[PDB]
Amino acid sequence: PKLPRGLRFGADNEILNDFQELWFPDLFIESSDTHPWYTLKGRVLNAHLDDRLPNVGGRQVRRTPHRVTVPIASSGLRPVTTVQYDPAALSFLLNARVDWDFGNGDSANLVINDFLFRTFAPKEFDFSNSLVPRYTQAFSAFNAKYGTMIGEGLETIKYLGLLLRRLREGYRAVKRGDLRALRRVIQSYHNGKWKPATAGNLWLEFRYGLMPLFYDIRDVMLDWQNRHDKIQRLLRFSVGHGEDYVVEFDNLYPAVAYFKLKGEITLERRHRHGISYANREGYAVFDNGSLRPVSDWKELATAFINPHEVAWELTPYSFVVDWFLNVGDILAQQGQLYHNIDIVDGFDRRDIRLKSFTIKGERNGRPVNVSASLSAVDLFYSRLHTSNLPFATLDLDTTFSSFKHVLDSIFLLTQRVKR
Amino acid sequence: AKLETVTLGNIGKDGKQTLVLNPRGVNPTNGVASLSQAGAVPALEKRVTVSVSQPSRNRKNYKVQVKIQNPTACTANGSCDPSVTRQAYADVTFSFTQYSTDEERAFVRTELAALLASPLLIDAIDQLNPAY
Amino acid sequence: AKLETVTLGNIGKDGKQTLVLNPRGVNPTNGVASLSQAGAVPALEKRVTVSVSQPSRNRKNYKVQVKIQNPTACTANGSCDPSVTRQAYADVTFSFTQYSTDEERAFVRTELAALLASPLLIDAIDQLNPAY
Amino acid sequence: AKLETVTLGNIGKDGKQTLVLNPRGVNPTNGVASLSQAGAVPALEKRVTVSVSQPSRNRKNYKVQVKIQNPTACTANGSCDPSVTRQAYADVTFSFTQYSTDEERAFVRTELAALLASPLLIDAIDQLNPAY
Repeated sequence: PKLPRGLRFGADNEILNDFQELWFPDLFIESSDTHPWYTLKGRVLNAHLDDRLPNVGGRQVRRTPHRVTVPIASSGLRPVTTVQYDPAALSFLLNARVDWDFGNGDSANLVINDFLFRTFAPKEFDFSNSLVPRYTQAFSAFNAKYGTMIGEGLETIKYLGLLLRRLREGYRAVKRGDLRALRRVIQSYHNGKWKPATAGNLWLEFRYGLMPLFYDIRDVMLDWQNRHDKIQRLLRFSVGHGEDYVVEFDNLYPAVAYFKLKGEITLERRHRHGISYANREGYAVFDNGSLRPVSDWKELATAFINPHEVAWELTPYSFVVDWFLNVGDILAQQGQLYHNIDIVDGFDRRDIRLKSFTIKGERNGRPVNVSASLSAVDLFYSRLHTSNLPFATLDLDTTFSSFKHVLDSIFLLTQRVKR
Repeated sequence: AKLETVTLGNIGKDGKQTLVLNPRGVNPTNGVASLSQAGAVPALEKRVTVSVSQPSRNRKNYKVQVKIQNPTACTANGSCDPSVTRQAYADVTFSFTQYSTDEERAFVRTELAALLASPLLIDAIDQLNPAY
Repeated sequence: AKLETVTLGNIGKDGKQTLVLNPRGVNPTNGVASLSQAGAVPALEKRVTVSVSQPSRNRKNYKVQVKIQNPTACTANGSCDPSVTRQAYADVTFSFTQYSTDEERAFVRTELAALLASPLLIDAIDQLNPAY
Repeated sequence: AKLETVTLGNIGKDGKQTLVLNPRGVNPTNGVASLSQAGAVPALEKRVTVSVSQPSRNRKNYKVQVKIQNPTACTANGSCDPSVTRQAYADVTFSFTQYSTDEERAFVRTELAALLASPLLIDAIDQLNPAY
């Protein structure tokens, strides 16, 4: 019982999703009843009769339980809910209120609600002939349409590393005592010269020299978090198209020894194929939170830029070293998402939704006004997980290769801030 | 459907002319397919280009572009190799609206062909004549 | 030859569709002939335009331009009169060199038609599909 | 033809070496296909790149570029993960003229291979020796 149906152990007691079961589930046979008993409110045969009788039917439907778990990739999208559904000739609950007036004494009104029946619906189809070609066409325009945002963020992240190479000189200046180099960097920041000349402490001069520098980095990390999530949504490429279609059905006998009912229902046969793009080796080691969360990143960034601190009498030198150490740790965590990223998971989900249809009333050939409304309960949901493409055309490695070494140089820089 | 060998009968003023076109692949940059006769020199070989399009922020309309390139070989230039002389350019485009229906398009396809078989265009095309 | 009534059989996906085109005259300014179906409202009526050209100091090449305009009537707009909804644009051009020969041109004319009947373009045109 | 698994026999000084290459897709930007051995780490995996070209206003000649990238894995770096050590670069290009014929090209293809099997290059390649 320690292992749920969607979780798998590991070598280090890591809880990962079982890919053997998550890809292809197990087909479960359904024996229960959904709505076997329906009620009648009305009159028939000029006599008050309210009875309950079962209609035709039968229960054979293969279903699988849904699974919502934590993602298998850091800063990734939720895993696909792979559910297999076998069509059994889906029934729609018939709610039809008909009022007929004919003859001189034959007058009755009854409403048949929740009447299920069986039709002829295509169980399988294929739209890859029109989807796969249109799928590779958006890749050419992706470099022009979204290429501007990609190149813009690459320039904003490189300037952040440059500021990090400059502020290390001011910190170490107090260590060995080279205060001459400190005054050269401070003068290159302010427009004029208003720096304090009164002889203070040795470490207090570092605060005044970095006053505009603290506000600069704060604005960099602020909007970077928003753009970081915007580019993750572009990796999930999903395109599709809907087409019109009509389904004919017959052999309906809901009014026994009174009349028959027919009609037409219009469906929309839709198809869409999604793809996943993430780390090939990323899904090998994960636990139920081991990493630094991002919900507090917006709050913890301003915790050091504000002039008000609670660490003054708490050994600030220890807090400063820990602060930079936590920055490089988070940067290394995000740095593991650009090394080699390739197509890892793929899925094809086909479905047919419901649109507005019309119903024609008739009584043994005579026209009659009938007003009804119906709704859909079950629909086609089969997400077939596979790894393959008819014509694969993608290259994102060199495009993001320039971002990998940037964070690498930063992570190696923080290692020189040890005790 | 799939790029394939495209055989064509009933070609030229005779109509006994036939032509085959092999799939040349698709340039992914412009997103344009290419077809060609199999000749000796590709520069000499007949070319056929088709393309689709999809509406963008720049245009809300579909474009279907078809271009045909049929050079004129000079067999004896006084040199050992033939050379391109004249280059025939045949260009066809299509515009449609996102709400364009099927039969409308289908209606366009046939009628254009019928015109090409109409006695009107032949003088216009072959003999380069206006409408009189 | 002379602008005339141009009957067209074998039209549309069915091929049972037929169309006639009356001569609309020629705009002398651009020097372009016009043809049309006879409908009720000219704005609704199908249009067919052909033109020739002659080389000038600007261009040494002949141009033959053919455009087709097939609007989409909205019968009931909620108003007493129909209205243009979608406008189908079919455009075809031709380029030739002063030394272009007859059969070359003739060769171009047929093959373009054959393509229009080719199973390739129909998916490209009707179903808006690229070459796969 | 289509990118496919490319098996290669008779490899290395032994000639008992074999290699397979899976299609890696095509970068549409540069318009270059990619092939690779299936290894563990893509950075470690062998790479094969081919490309075609078409003449532009910048160049009237066709370019066919083929590059091969075969890194050298350091299994034990003293660390838990292997690391790239040396990167072998094998680059091959081709130039042709719009009038280039088939057999000429075909003639080029084989002879280059024959040289690679020639006893001349092996000392040049394997033992890094000039022509003496």
